[PDB]
Amino acid sequence: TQDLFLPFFSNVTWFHFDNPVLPFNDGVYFASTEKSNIIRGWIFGTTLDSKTQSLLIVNNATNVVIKVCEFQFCNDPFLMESEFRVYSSANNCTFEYVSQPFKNLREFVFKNIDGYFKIYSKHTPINLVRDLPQGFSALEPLVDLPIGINITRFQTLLAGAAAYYVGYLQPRTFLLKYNENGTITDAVDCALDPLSE
Amino acid sequence: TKCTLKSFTVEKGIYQTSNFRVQPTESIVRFPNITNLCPFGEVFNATRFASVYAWNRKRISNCVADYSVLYNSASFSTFKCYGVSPTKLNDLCFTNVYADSFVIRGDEVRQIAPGQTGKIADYNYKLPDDFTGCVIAWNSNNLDSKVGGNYNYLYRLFRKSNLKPFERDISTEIYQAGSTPCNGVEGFNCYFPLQSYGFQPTNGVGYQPYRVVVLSFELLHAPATVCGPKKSTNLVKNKCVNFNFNGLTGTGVLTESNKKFLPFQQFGRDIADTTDAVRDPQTLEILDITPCSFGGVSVITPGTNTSNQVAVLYQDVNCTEVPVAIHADQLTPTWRVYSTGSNVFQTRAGCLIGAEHVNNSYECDIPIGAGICASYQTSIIAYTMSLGAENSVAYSNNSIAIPTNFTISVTTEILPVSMTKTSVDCTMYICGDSTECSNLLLQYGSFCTQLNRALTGIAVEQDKNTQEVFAQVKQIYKTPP
Amino acid sequence: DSTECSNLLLQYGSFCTQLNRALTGIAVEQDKNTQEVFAQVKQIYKTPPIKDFGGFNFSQILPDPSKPSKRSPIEDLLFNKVTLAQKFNGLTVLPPLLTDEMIAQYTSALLAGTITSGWTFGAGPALQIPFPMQMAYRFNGIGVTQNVLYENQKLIANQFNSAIGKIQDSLSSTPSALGKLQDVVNQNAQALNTLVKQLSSNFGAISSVLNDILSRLDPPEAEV
Amino acid sequence: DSTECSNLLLQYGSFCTQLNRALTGIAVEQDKNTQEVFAQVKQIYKTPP
Amino acid sequence: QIDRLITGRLQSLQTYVTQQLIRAAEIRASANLAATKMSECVLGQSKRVD
Amino acid sequence: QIDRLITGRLQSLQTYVTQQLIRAAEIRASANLAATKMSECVLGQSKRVD
Amino acid sequence: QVQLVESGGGSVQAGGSLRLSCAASGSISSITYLGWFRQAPGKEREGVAALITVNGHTYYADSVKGRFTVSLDNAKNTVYLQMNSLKPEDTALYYCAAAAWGYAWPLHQDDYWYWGQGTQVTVS
Ligand SMILES: *[C@@H]1O[C@H](CO)[C@@H](O[C@@H]2O[C@H](CO)[C@@H](O[C@@H]3O[C@H](CO)[C@@H](O)[C@H](O)[C@@H]3O)[C@H](O)[C@H]2NC(C)=O)[C@H](O)[C@H]1NC(C)=O
Ligand SMILES: *[C@@H]1O[C@H](CO)[C@@H](O[C@@H]2O[C@H](CO)[C@@H](O[C@@H]3O[C@H](CO)[C@@H](O)[C@H](O)[C@@H]3O)[C@H](O)[C@H]2NC(C)=O)[C@H](O)[C@H]1NC(C)=O
Ligand SMILES: *[C@@H]1O[C@H](CO)[C@@H](O[C@@H]2O[C@H](CO)[C@@H](O)[C@H](O)[C@H]2NC(C)=O)[C@H](O)[C@H]1NC(C)=O
Ligand SMILES: *[C@@H]1O[C@H](CO)[C@@H](O)[C@H](O)[C@H]1NC(C)=O
Ligand SMILES: *[C@@H]1O[C@H](CO)[C@@H](O)[C@H](O)[C@H]1NC(C)=O
Ligand SMILES: *[C@@H]1O[C@H](CO)[C@@H](O)[C@H](O)[C@H]1NC(C)=O
Ligand SMILES: *[C@@H]1O[C@H](CO)[C@@H](O)[C@H](O)[C@H]1NC(C)=O
Ligand SMILES: *[C@@H]1O[C@H](CO)[C@@H](O)[C@H](O)[C@H]1NC(C)=O
Ligand SMILES: *[C@@H]1O[C@H](CO)[C@@H](O)[C@H](O)[C@H]1NC(C)=O
Ligand SMILES: *[C@@H]1O[C@H](CO)[C@@H](O)[C@H](O)[C@H]1NC(C)=O
Ligand SMILES: *[C@@H]1O[C@H](CO)[C@@H](O)[C@H](O)[C@H]1NC(C)=O
Repeated sequence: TQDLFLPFFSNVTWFHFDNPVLPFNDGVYFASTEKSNIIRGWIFGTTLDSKTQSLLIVNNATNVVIKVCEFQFCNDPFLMESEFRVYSSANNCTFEYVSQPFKNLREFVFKNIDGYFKIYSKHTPINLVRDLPQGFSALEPLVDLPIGINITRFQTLLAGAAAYYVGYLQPRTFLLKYNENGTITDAVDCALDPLSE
Repeated sequence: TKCTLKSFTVEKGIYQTSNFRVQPTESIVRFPNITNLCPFGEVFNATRFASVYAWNRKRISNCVADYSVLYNSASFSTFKCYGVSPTKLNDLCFTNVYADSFVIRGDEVRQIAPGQTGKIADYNYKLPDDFTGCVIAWNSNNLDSKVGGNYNYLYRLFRKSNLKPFERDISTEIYQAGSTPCNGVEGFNCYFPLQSYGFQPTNGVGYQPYRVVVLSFELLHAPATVCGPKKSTNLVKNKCVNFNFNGLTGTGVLTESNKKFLPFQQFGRDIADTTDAVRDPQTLEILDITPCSFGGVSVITPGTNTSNQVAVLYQDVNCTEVPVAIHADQLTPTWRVYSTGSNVFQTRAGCLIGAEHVNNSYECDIPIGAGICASYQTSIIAYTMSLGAENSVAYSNNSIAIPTNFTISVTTEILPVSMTKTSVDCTMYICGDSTECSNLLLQYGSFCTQLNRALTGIAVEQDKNTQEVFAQVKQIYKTPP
Repeated sequence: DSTECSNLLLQYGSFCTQLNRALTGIAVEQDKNTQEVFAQVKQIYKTPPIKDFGGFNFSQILPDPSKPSKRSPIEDLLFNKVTLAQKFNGLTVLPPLLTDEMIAQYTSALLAGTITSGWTFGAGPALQIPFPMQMAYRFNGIGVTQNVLYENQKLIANQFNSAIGKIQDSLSSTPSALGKLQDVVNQNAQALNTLVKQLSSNFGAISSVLNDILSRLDPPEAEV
Repeated sequence: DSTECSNLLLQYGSFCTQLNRALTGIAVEQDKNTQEVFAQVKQIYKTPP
Repeated sequence: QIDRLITGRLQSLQTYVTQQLIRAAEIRASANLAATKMSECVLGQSKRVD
Repeated sequence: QIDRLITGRLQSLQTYVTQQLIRAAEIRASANLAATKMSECVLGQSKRVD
Repeated sequence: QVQLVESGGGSVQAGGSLRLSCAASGSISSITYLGWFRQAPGKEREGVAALITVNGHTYYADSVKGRFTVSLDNAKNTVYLQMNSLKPEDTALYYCAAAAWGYAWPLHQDDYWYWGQGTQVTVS
């Protein structure tokens, strides 16, 4: 299948406190490793002010919110049991959506094809204190969004410190393996070495 | 066989003339749980709608809007749909399903039209040219008419310019028409634009208001959210039938499945990318997809000089639906006795009509396949073929049989060695003496060169084969006289 | 199953009768090849039940009646080692005229002839000779006197039994000796798959489905 | 090296695939051919001096 | 239209000479076989069976 | 027009690979004849005439 | 795409009954609204009766209510208009009209109608 993916043995960034504004570049592979739940959500948009439409995803205690409006993203967006100073702007809303959401590892892929915003999600247990472990995992689409706005940058959000890993996607060629039950068990990149060629 | 083989005399053998198909019957259609219920009940059953200074451009999204209940609402006065018919409104939809609401006065509803201005189209609400969507007027006499006149919907008859189509007209400040300015207290040229609809019970049916909702359909680069509902049949099983599920369709047989889908799929494929299983979106049950069966007809004859009876083989088809695999009701009664009868048989190759199975074993004469052959013994029989005579001649470690008598016999052996040479000229075969066609054909390059050089090669190589097979002698030899 | 495509197929002449006469020619060649190679013997000979071959061993290759296939266990492992066909788009597989059990019965008949009768059945009747006489006759073809076999019969039988037993060992530990049958299966399987995969080519049209051509275009202009 | 031709060539599918294995089959069959003609002796024998 | 009908009869002529050449290969092999039959049955003794 | 160009050069390459493979079949049959002729006439003494 | 040929006019005295028929040829399935028009001498062409092909709902004018009725016959693709209890204020040119754009009451002359050829109805 000819589709955009993460190239194998590519470099991802790793942060820790720390939440910069990073560009999008046609698709972001997002990873996060936690013991306590620190990472809540992100702010999406183009210019993140009161001129261009900006999307917001915030997870809290029982539910989640997914909402795109005309916002005012703060200079230092952050969220004893409660803190909320991420925005003060409720004008020109368009869409709203409600769903239900070191020991835990969450791997996310965000993309935008033909105005459709697809979310990939899989929870796996990991137990070490240095980096992401090895192995293979097959990553499941859950919700496709009919937003259709344009986006070049993004920014995560945090509340104890937690570490997350951010990678970018490239249009590559991959060969997939399917089992009897139709899940992905292994995959090889068609640009790594001549053995995989 | 007489029409296909180009003869009236057909020699004994096996022949294939046509095929057979089984057809879809019911043409079943399925859609999911539509069932989302947009809040249009509050903009169809409320006692106070929006104003014409405050007709909200509300985004109703991520649900479905039924319009079949609108046709049987039994209250509509001026149901109008521009662009698309209201008969085919429910099945097909477009994006940008923005909605509007006002209780407009019923005297000039007909002035709301593309290419027609007025005072309602000039100061209240204007429709663009080539509207896609509907504007829906109805009698609403029994509710928006209180005692002394329903003065709840103020309106505008005075504004500076013409309306842009689909324009938010909200204002409190007054119309300017003269040169002397107003001083706050209303004067002779102040011209307060917000006067009143008088909606009294003594008004006529044209003077009583017509309640309008607007189902505007635009086209931007955004996906659609709200459409009309979809009607769906039930599904039939174990039968060749056309199906149309939620986006995917085909003709085939739906049977029960045995594999386990994961809870997110709705269909499945296989090796070399063809669909083989489906999950219905209203039961969440995995159903296997089997294609409709087919096969070619094979006809068995012992020779037109010998018998007039025939035997008919339907290949790799279950031998129960073979009268309804064919259109036996549409053909002759002559074809009907070769669709049903006592002389029925199922082989490994398929269903055989016109012969009876024989337990005895004979030499094969007519090749059908998978071990079964047929012959004629005056009726057509069917039999598994016999390899020949068995032989268990006595093995002995000290006995040899030696022949003492001899036979002299010869055996013919026939091999073809040559061909009658044939060459073609390319150019006037292809064109037939046309100047511009020959100017086209040399302009296809040099295909005539490979064509004539290869078709010379068959003749010269055949000449070499004849030269090899019949010249291995130095001289001409002769026999004594 | 398009009505208008078959209506426009009638003005492409008689291509289909040449295609059908080409493809049934393949079937009559395959039946003629199998009939030429394995139907060479007039009668069907049988092995005797009491197998007194003078110490020689043919137990690996005589057919096994304990199996319900009635098949010798060396070519059962030849059947086991070869592993790979579907029915869509008007493609089908018509079955062979000779089933595999009649093939195995023909190989048993040739084996019974070439052990019990020598080569006399290939030119005439089954003349009954024993097997040390047969090996002594075949030694005289290549310049070997009859006496050296009859002084060394047990050693020839033991070395032949050990060499026959290594044939199962040489095939059982080699995965590429059967490539000359596997490559034909791989070639016609990939050729059939290539004929499947070229049903998803637009060939110059908008979409590869005929129904999207029919629905979204004018039918004198969907002709092109 | 013209892109819209290849946009028409891939729209003509994969004729390139069976013409390429047909041409490669000539090469591997000709190596099997010269192996089957010329290489049959298990060892190499040399002339006496 | 002329291009349609001309490439139709060229494709017809190519599949015709395709059939001619592939039967030419078979009849060449059969004729070389029959020349071997004449040389090994007419010009001398064949010890080879059938 | 580029499609007309495509069909012309693709049909020329098709009849090229057809002629190439059928001449490879002829050289294959001649090579089988050469293989049996060398492995009979060279590695031993035949009795077959011509 | 819609062609209307009607008949059923003629002469009758007061207290009689006639039966107008308007036949449709062409795009039958796009026809969703069948209206009957009437133009008196010296008066504007107005509305009398109405029929929806989808719903079967009838809209009747106030001067013909209780006396005039309309029925649909989809086997012959014809609409029927039955005029009982006739009075000499009904002597007019009667028109049948078809709509492929929806149903609208009261009938308006400025809308897009596929028109008929006209049959004279005379009562005295
Ligand atoms: C989409 O809509 C259909 C129709 O409303 C839903 O089908 C309904 O599903 C329920 C629950 O599976 C069925 O209830 C069951 O009924 C049987 C017999 O009455 C009873 O023994 C069970 O204990 C259970 O209560 C219901 O009969 C069925 N209705 C029909 C007409 O089939 C369907 O579930 C909806 N899809 C989803 C995903 O909700
Ligand atoms: C070897 O085979 C040949 C033919 O297969 C045998 O020749 C046949 O011998 C019988 C016995 O005499 C002949 O039958 C008799 O022929 C006379 C005529 O001379 C006739 O008057 C009798 O009524 C009877 O039919 C038979 O004709 C003859 N075949 C031919 C073609 O002449 C030969 O006998 C065999 N050798 C041995 C040792 O058995
Ligand atoms: C011919 O050879 C076979 C195989 O070597 C012999 O079969 C063996 O017989 C012994 C004794 O019955 C068994 O223990 C072995 O398991 C058998 N081997 C196999 C592979 O089945 C057979 O006995 C020999 N024939 C004669 C007459 O001795
Ligand atoms: C990843 O980055 C390091 C330094 O930042 C570099 O040495 C390494 O080569 C990079 N990996 C790849 C695959 O280029
Ligand atoms: C709200 O956003 C839409 C989308 O661009 C824009 O057209 C409109 O003018 C905005 N309204 C206000 C009041 O900012
Ligand atoms: C979003 O940005 C892209 C490129 O920056 C542009 O092509 C597109 O028109 C923009 N979308 C809107 C709705 O302005
Ligand atoms: C597939 O599902 C079946 C269901 O019981 C299970 O037994 C089997 O182990 C599964 N196979 C894999 C590879 O997950
Ligand atoms: C509004 O209410 C009436 C009776 O309360 C009902 O008959 C009608 O269907 C309702 N309208 C809609 C759109 O459901
Ligand atoms: C019919 O023809 C076959 C050979 O073609 C022959 O064997 C048979 O005897 C013929 N039958 C009659 C009645 O002539
Ligand atoms: C043919 O169909 C009948 C229908 O009941 C079935 O019982 C039978 O098993 C089928 N035969 C085969 C060979 O599938
Ligand atoms: C043929 O075989 C069947 C199968 O058992 C048997 O019932 C029948 O009696 C046999 N004989 C005849 C004459 O049909």
